[PDB]
Amino acid sequence: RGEVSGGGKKPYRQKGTGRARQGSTRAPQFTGGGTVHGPKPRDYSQRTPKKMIAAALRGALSDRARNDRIHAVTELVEGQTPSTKSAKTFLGTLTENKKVLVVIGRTDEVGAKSVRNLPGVHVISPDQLNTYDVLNADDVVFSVEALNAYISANSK
Amino acid sequence: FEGGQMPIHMRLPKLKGFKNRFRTEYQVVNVGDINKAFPQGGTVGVDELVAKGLVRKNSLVKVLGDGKLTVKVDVTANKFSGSAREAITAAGGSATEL
Amino acid sequence: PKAKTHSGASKRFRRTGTGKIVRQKANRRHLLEHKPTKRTRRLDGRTTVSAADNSRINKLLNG
Amino acid sequence: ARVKRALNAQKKRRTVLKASKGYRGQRSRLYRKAKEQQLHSLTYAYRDRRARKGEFRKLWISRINAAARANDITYNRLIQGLKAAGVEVDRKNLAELAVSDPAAFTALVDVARAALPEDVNAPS
RNA sequence: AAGUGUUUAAGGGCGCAUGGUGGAUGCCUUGGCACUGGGAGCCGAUGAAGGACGUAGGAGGCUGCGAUAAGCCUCGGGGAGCUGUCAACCGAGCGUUGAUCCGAGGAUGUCCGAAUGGGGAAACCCGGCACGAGUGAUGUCGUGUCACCAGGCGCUGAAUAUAUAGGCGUCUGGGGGGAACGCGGGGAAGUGAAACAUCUCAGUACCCGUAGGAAGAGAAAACAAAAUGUGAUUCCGUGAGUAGUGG
RNA sequence: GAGCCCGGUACGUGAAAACCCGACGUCUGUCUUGAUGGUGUUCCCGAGUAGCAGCGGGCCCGUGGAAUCUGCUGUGAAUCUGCCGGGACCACCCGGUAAGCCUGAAUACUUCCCAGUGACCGAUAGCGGAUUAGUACCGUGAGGGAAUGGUGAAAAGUACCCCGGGAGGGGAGUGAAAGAGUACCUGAAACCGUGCGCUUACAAUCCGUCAGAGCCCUCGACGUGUCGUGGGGUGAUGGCGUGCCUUUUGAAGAAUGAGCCUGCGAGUCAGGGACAUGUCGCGAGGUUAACCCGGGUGGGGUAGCCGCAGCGAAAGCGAGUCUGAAUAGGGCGUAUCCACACAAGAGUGUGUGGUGUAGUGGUGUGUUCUGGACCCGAAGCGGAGUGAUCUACCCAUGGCCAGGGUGAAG
RNA sequence: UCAAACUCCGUGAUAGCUGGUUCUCCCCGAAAUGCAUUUAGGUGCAGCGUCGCAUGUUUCUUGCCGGAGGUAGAGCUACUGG
RNA sequence: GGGGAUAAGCUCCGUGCGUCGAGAGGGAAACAGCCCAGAUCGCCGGCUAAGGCCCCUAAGCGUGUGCUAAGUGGAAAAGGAU
RNA sequence: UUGUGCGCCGAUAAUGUAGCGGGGCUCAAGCACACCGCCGAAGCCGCGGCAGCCAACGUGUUGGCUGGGUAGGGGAGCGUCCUGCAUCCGGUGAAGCCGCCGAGUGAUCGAGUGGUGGAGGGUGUGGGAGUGAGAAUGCAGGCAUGAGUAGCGAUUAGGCAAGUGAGAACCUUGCCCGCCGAAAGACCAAGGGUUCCUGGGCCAGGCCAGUCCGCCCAGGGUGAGUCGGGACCUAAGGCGAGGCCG
RNA sequence: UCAACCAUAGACUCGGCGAAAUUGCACUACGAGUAAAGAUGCUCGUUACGCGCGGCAGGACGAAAAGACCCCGGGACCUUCA
RNA sequence: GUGUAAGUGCACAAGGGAGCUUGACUGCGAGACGGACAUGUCGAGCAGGGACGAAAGUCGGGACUAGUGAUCCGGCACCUCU
Repeated sequence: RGEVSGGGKKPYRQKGTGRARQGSTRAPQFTGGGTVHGPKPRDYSQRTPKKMIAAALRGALSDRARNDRIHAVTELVEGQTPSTKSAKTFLGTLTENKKVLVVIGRTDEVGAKSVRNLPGVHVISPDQLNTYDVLNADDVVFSVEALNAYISANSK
Repeated sequence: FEGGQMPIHMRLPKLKGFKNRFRTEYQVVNVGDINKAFPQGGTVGVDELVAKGLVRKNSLVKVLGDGKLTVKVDVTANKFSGSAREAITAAGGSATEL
Repeated sequence: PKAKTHSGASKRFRRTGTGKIVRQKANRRHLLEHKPTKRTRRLDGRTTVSAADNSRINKLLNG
Repeated sequence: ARVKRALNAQKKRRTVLKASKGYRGQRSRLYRKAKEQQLHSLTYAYRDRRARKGEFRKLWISRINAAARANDITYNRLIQGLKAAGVEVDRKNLAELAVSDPAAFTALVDVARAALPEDVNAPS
C-alpha cells in the first residue's frame, strides 16, 4: 500500500458525503491500490546437514547398483575429436534406456562434447554427484577415472 | 502487561549478589568416566580427555570423584577434588596437576 | 532478529538444576522492626514459582 | 502464482441458480437472493418431510371416521375393538379399504363390534 | 321451473426457443517486476542537463537533425534494394561506378537555460569595440569579442609622509546538473512507555556544506596481562541479546 | 507441436580508426663526497599544545565512584630519571611515544550501457504509464493525475445490383469460417425484447415447502386409447411458514448494513529468533558461521553454539553444596527403576549392589517476539515548501460621482 | 477551506473504539463468575472448553455410620433491648 | 433475602434450581426465558407426553351422579345483598 | 342462625365487537366427582442407510453405547492456479461457455454426452500458494428502480407569403407586428486565441428539430516615421557590483 | 369578519428530448391482540374485481446529514497563584 | 472487670496483688490453614545461651482478631565476599 504511486492525500470529506470513509486512493480495496500479502523476493534454500545429503546420494547409487544400472567405460569415444555418432552407438551398446547419467572428469572435454547433444544424456562431474541427478537417470555410466575419483574421495 | 496491577516481574525483589567477571570455571570429569573410557589405564592428559570426548577442547579441566576407579591411571589436569585424588592414588596411579 | 529477553525478569528469577524457576519473597527490605523474627524467617530464602505464573515467567525469561 | 476466482465461484453459482428455477422475481435470477431462498426452501422441505407422515395419518383417520360413522360406530370405539380383536391393519390400508372395498370395511366393523366389551363405560 | 357447466387476458407470472446489450472467461502479448554476470562510473564557460522554435514535395504527433536543419565529410563493415514512423495516398527520384543501413572519428550546430555585453515576464528586446560586406550617405548585414569573483604577474600608489586600501592591464581557474552509495555539520513529531515530562521513536525524516569512482580510516602516545603474548586500517562471522545500562 | 524451411545455435573467424589495458624504449628522478660495526658527554625529539577547572556531546555507561574520546570558556607544563595509557585515585610494573602529512586491496552503490534469468504479472494484473502518459484533465501555485491491447494465415477490408437522403441492411462475392465485416478472437451475468406452452381479473401472498386436480410434452408396453418401477413444464386448491448479515440478554422487524451483476478486496513474510508437537539423520555427541573451491542444488571450512555436574551473592567446594557453632535440621542437586539389608510406623528413610541416563541438526504444523504484522477508518502532530489574481490593511499613480436644495466664515 | 491555510513528505501516524475477514464435513463443547487494576464496554491470574500425555474409579448417586452449627421454629424471672 | 413506597416488565445477592443464551419439534390463539420433550438420515408404519376430542381442527353434540341461570364459565378488592 | 358448593352488585374511558382464538354452547360444547376410549411430537418402538468411541474374534467383520449446538478446540477432505517426475488426450478439434442425462455423505463430479468454439489439456504422485466473498455507508466497469416521470434556464412576441431542401415552428427573402434605445446601440482595455471571411458538411455538440451555427473540414485573411508599447524618463516596489551582518 | 372574480408562469393534454435523490424483497388492506413495546409481512376475525390518471399529505418511527441532546474515549485552542 | 470498637472468650480465671526478671531471644523448623498470584496465619519439636520455679515445667511479647505500605532508589552498622 505504501510503494504504489501517489495516494498520499486523504481523498475527500469523511462526513457529509454519505459515502464510505477512505484514507487513500491506494488502499487495498481500491482498483489500482496496493497488495496486502503479496509475494516478496525470498530465498528457498535449506540448511540440510551434510550426513543427510551424503547418505541420500549413497542410497540412490546403491539402488542403481542393486539393479546393475551402473556402467564403467575407459572413454566415451576415440580421443581428440568429438563425435556424437560414436558416443550414441556406444551408449546404445551399454544400455537401451531413455535417460542416462554420464559421470566423467572435468578434463574429459572430448567425451562431454561427444554426449552433449543427446536428448536423454546429462553430464556431471564426479565431485558434483547429487541425489536428484542420480534418481532422475535410468542408468548411470561412470568413467573409470571418475569412478575411482569418487571412491577415493569417499572411502578414504 | 498485567492489567495495570503491579506486575510479577516488578513487585518481587531482584535476586541478591553479583557475577564476578573474573570467575574461573572448570570443565568437570568424574573418575567413573575415566574407568569407562580408559579400560587399560595409562597416561591420561587433557587432550586424551578431549579426544575421548569427556571435556571440551580448549578449557580448564578439573577431575571429580563420582564413580569407581579400578584401573592404574596417571592423570594430569588443572585441579582435583579430594576424593578424586584419593581414588587415583588408591589404584596406584598418580595425580599431577598443571 | 534475535529475541531480546526481559531485563527485570532476568534480575528477579533463577533456574535450578532440573529447570525449576525460583524466586525470592517480598516484604523483607525495610520496616523490619514490628515484624517478628518468625515472619522474617518464613520470608527468607527462595521458593519455586507458582504454577499460575510459570508460563508468563518462562516466556519473559526465554525471550 | 496469481489465481483468478472465476471458475471456482461460477461452479457453485450455477448449482444454486439451477436449483432455483421456477421461483418468482429476483429469487430465480440473482445468485444472492436465490441462495437465501434456497436456505429457506431446504429448511422447509426438511420440516415438511417430518410433518407429512402426520398429515397423511390425519387424512386416513378422517376417512376412517367417516366410513365408521357410516356403519353406526365411532372411530375411537372402532380402533379399540380392532385392537381387541387382534387385527393388525394400519390406518393407511384401513382408509384404503374404506374407499375401495366398503364391504370389507363393513366386515371389519362387524368383527370390531364383536370384540368390544358389553359395557364400554364399565370400570373394566 | 330448479340445478350443474367449459370457454375472456387489458395486463402479469413461470418454463422453453430465439435474439440484443455488455465485456466476464479461456488462450495470448512490441509492456512491466525482481534479480544475475559484465562494462562505465561523471557531464559543463571549447557553453551542460533540459528545453522553445524550426527542419522532408505535400497538415499534425513521435523520432532524427539545426539556417550545411530525417541531414555534410573521412575511414571501416555490408550488399540489393531504398527515400524514419503513426501511415498510407500520391508525386518525384536514387542504387553493382556500391545506395538505404551499421561502427568510429570529424564538421555544422538558431534561440533559452550556470547564461556570462546590458535588460528581461526563459526561449526576446537593446547595444559597445575591432575587422569585413553593402549604400550617393544614414539606415542594414556577417564574423570575433565585451559578466562577476578568486588566485598569479606587471604598472600606479588616495586622504599622506613611509606606505597601504583602491585603481589599470594581462594570464589561469570557478560558477551549474546528476538516481544510489561517502564524509562533516544541524536536527523533528506522530509513536512506545496502555497517561506523561526523563527515556523511546532516532541521530531516523528532513536540511546545509562537500566529494570520489568509490569514500572514510590507516602505520600505535594500540591492545593485553605477567603469556619469555599479539602487532597499521577497513569489512564479514562469532563472542552476544551476553557483560552491562535503564522513571 | 520443425535438430535437417528461415533467423540462428555448437564451433570458428574479423578492425582502417578511436579508446582502454599491458610490455619494451627514449625521458625523468636518484645513489654513488662513499660504508661499517665501536667509546663517554651537552643539545633535539611537533605549545597556547597536554594537564587542570566550569558548562556540554558521545561512549553498555541516563553524572554516576566515571576512566578513554571530544566542543566552547578560563588557566596553562615539561623534551626522555620527559610525557601518555592499563575504567576514580596512589605506588610499583607493563605498553606506547600526542599535539606534522600521504597511502593501494579487501567494502558500499547503479542514473546509464551490454548479455541473460524467473515453480514473477499477463491488460481492474504488471510501473501511474502495453494505447497521444507524467499525457488529457483538475489546481493561482507547490502539486494531483487517469481511461483506452486481440479481424484474418494473407486485406483477399465485400466489385456489381436493390430499398434508403444517408446510416443501415438484403442479394452477390472474398475467405477454411462473415455464428471473423476494420462497432471485428472467445462472447458469461446483470439488463432489454420477440415467439410458443401452462396459468392468472371475489382476491390479503418473507413469495417458498409438503399434498395436489386440470392442461401440455416426452420415454416404454399393449391398440385404435390406456397404464407404467416412468420423466419433465405449469399449476386451481388445501396444510405449514416472522428475509440475510452484524451487534446483542434478546431483533422476522420499528437496532446495524446491503439497488443489481461481473471482476477485485483481509493471519502473510523475514530471523541458525522463543515455546510446544510431528517427521528425518546422527547419537554421548550433534552441528557448522563467515569464508574458499565447483557454470548448480556439490565438496571443504572447529571459530563458535547446544548437551556432557551441581550448589553458593561470591571467594570456593564438588556428588555434593549453602545456611549454620552444629552429623541439626532444612533448601537445591546426584535420570529412573529393581533387589537386599538396617532403621523407623512423624507420614518413610539410610546405605550395598545392579539398571544404566539423551542430546542435537534439518524440516512440517500451532502459538509467540521485533518488524505497517489479518484488512479497513479519524479529528489531529512535525519538517520542507506554495499562495494577498478571492479577501484584510497599507504604498505609488489615474478615474468617477445626473439633477435639485440649504445657505457658514469672509 | 481558518480557535492556526494549502501541498508533499515522516506515513501503511495512532485509535482499550466501529466495521469487515471468502470452501466442506466428522468428534467434543463453554462463559457472562472470583481477585487485582488510572479499573469498570479493556486486561492479567484463577474458574468453566478442547487436544495430548500420565493415573486409574480416586468423580458421581443411594443406604448406613462419625462430626460441627445457632437459620426456620420456638422461647424469655435464661440474658440484652423495645 | 436486602434497597425502594416489600410499586415496578425496578435493582442487588444466595440456590449440584430450571430454561434460553447455544435448542429445533409438540402445547399455551400469536408468544427467547412457561409445560412436554433434547432433532444422525429415510418411511404414504405403530404407541404415547403436555394439551385435547360440537364446527373451524385430528380425536367423545362419551357414560354415571350432582350443581349453576350468572353466557358465571369467558379478569378485580374492601364491602353490600329474603 | 352455623359452616359450607356454586352464583349477584361492587366493576368503571376514550379507532371497532374486543376480558371464550372465532362460530357458537345451559337440549352444555360450563363446574365437581368417578369411569371408558381415542387424538396428539423430530419422545419411544418397527424397517433400512451412515458415522464416532469401545469390546470380541479376526487379518475387517460383528456387537454394545453414542451422534442439537454459538464462542471455541481437535480430525479428515473438495475445488483453483503454478510446478519436478511419470504417463495419456488433442485441428479426426484443447480450454472457455451454454444445455441434456446422470452421480457422490459434503465442498462438488462426470476420459458421459449435444451445441458453440479454435490450441492447448487430463491423470498419478510429490513441491509452492496473490487458493475459494454476500455483506467493510468496500473499489472499478456495465445496467436497473423512480420513469418515458421532473425539467427543457426569466421578467420582449411572434405572424404570414415565397424559397431551399429527403426532411422546416426554428435556415433564407419579403411584408407586418412587438422589444431595447445612459441600451439589449457604437468603440476600447484586460482576458480569450482563429472563434473572423469564403467554400463545403450535417454521425458527435446545440437542452426539440435543423438544410443553420461561436460545431466539423479545407483554403484565405491582420500592411503604421505619426495610433498603443520598446528603442526616452522616472514612482511605489523589485533585483542589487563591491559592502555590512549572520 | 369572509371571501369572490380576472390575467399571466407552472400544474393538466399532445409531439420531441430526457434526469435525480431512493431502492433486502414484494400479486405491500383494516380492527382487536401479540412482538425488542412502534406490525402491510405473526394470531383471530372483518373487508376488498384487475390496471391506470389527477389530487391530499395520516403512516411507512418517509429521505437527507456514521445527531444538531446525554455519556465515554481521543483531539484542538484558550486561561491561570497547575 | 479484662489498655482501646465490636464480637468470640475468660470465675479453673485470660479478672485483682506481690517477688524475681528481659524469651519484646539466636540457628532452625515436621506438619498445616487461607489463598488467582503477591501477601497473610498457626505450629510441635531440635541446638545454643538464659529468666522464673524445690520440681514438673513455662517463656520466640501482650485473652484473641485492627495499630499498616510491595518494588525501586539511597543511608547506617558488621562480614574469613569481590
